[PDB]
Amino acid sequence: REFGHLTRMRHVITYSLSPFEQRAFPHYFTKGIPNVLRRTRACILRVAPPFVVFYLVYTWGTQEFEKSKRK
Amino acid sequence: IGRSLLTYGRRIPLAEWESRIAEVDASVVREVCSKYFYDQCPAVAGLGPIEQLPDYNRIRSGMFWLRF
Repeated sequence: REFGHLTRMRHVITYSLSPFEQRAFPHYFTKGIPNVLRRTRACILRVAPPFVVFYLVYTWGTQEFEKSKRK
Repeated sequence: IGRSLLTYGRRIPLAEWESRIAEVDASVVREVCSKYFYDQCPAVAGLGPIEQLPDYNRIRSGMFWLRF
C-alpha cells in the first residue's frame, strides 16, 4: 500500500507554484470575515433549537425547589 | 561561421579556446557551482505514469545539505 500501487488515472494536469515566490496572507480580513458568515449562517438553524430547551427546563426547576421551602 | 557573427562578432579562433581551458582549477569549479546551484528554486516537468514523483516541498529540501 505505497504510492506506486494505488489507482489508475488518465488525462488530468496540475499547475503548482513555489513558496518563496508568493505571500502567506493574500487577503486576511477581506476574505475570512465574509467566510465565517456564510458558514455559521447556513449552519445555526439546526444547532441552537436543541439548546434552548435545556434553558427552559433549567429555569423551571430551580424556581420550584426554591418556593417549596421559602413559601 | 555564420552563427558566430550574430552572437559575438569576431569568430573565435581555436588557439583562444584552449588558453581559456588552461585556467580552470579545482577551486574555480567549487565557487561557480555554489553561485548557481546552492539553495535555489528549480522548475520541473513530468509525463505519465507518475504518482511517485515527490511533492514540491521535498524536491526543494534536497538543495541544501543540513551540514554544509
